[PDB]
Amino acid sequence: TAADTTVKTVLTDVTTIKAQMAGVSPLQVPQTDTIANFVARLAALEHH
Amino acid sequence: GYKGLQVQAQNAVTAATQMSNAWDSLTSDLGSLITDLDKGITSGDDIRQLWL
Amino acid sequence: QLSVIKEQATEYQRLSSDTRLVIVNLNNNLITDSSNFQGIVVNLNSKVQGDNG
Amino acid sequence: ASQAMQIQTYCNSVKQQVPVDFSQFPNLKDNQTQINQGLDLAKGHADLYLNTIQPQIITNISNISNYFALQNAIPAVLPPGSTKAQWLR
Amino acid sequence: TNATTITMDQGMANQASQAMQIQTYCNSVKQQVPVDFSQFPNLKDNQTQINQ
Repeated sequence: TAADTTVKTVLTDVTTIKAQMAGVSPLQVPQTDTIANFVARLAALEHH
Repeated sequence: GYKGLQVQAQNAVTAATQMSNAWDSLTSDLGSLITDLDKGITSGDDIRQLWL
Repeated sequence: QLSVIKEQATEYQRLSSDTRLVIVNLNNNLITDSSNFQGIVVNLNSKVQGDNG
Repeated sequence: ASQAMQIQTYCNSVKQQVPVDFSQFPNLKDNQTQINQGLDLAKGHADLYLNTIQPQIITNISNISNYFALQNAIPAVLPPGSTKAQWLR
Repeated sequence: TNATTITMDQGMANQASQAMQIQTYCNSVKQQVPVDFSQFPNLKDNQTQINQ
């Protein structure tokens, strides 16, 4: 009877692990600098 | 203002690239359908049924 | 019936490929306009940076 | 965002970095060495998760899940039609 | 064999995710703008090389 209850628990543990392991993480588009912005931050350190 | 039009245009590009992807998927899937109908027609019994 | 379907599908596969080919021109147009604008911005910035000097 | 997705993000992010050339900055000579080894090493680790570990982990839980989906209970009393001998089996 | 199905899943999943990565980078490489050094004769030849 305790065994039957433990199986129930074991299925719990499994759906947990299944939730951890699902999905296909989508593309992340970074934000690197354009030329306008690189020249500015540089013009920034030099004139102040 | 032209930094604004560039961002709009970049977006349009992504949007158009996603259109390409979708249409490719259709082309390819129609590809599978053509194969399968072709194999089904030129087969028999259980094997025609598989393909179809 | 099955042959008529396989032919219809064959025509639509061709239509889908043509469509995608139209979409390469579209992507290339958008890409060009974008590149143009980036260049517009970049050179205006050079002009402003020289003027601030 | 699942745990596997979190790790995928990390793997996908690192695999896209580009080793640095600081050849124009002798002050950063050693920084170039540190960055490029640390990165090369993490690319290795990332590939491992993506082509080996995550598939093992998913595989292993499939087999586990598949069994207990069917053996989803324990007969605590002699089922109708069995013997003692064959219940214990 | 689950391992086989999952291997197929993971293979596919990896290749598609990278495809979206390279596709996006390729769009960005195509929007890249060329150099112009036509104010510096010294540099005519580097322009044509860079742009090629």
